[PDB]
Amino acid sequence: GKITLYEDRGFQGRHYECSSDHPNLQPYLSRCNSARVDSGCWMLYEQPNYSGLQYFLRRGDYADHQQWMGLSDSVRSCRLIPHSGSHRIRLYEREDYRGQMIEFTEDCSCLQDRFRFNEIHSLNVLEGSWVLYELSNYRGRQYLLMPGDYRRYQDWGATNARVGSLRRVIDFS
Repeated sequence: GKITLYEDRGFQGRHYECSSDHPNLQPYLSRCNSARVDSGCWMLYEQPNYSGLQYFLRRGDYADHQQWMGLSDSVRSCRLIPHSGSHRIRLYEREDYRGQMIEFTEDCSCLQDRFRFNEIHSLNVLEGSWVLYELSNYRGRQYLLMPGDYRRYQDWGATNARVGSLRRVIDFS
């Protein structure tokens, strides 16, 4: 579904609409302090070409950048995250799918309540897209995971293997 990005807080100022991935918003949007998603789920990125800090948004109105946990008003690309009916992910203790593993089909608000490792060193996203979070309860750095293999933490864009929670990419509506 459509995303509309606004330069000022409270859905004011210059705005820009996207209906598909946009790798470089810079010509169209100088800063981003509010957003409306008409439906579905989007990942915002601080840098062009789907790099830098990532932020998960879904259907709804976001009146300030803090409402998507944004650290600033820098948004320079955005990805439409594919819908999935079902979700399934395997999280591994070690790189290259080695060591102990835990499998989820639902959100997990605290990984260490279920798996006694502070780090995940590889993962396989079997069904659906997910957001991996550095910290428990969906906080800290965010990493979008789409269906595919992730042999080490660098494959999800992280600089270390710290994981605290993970969330299915789902539109409730």
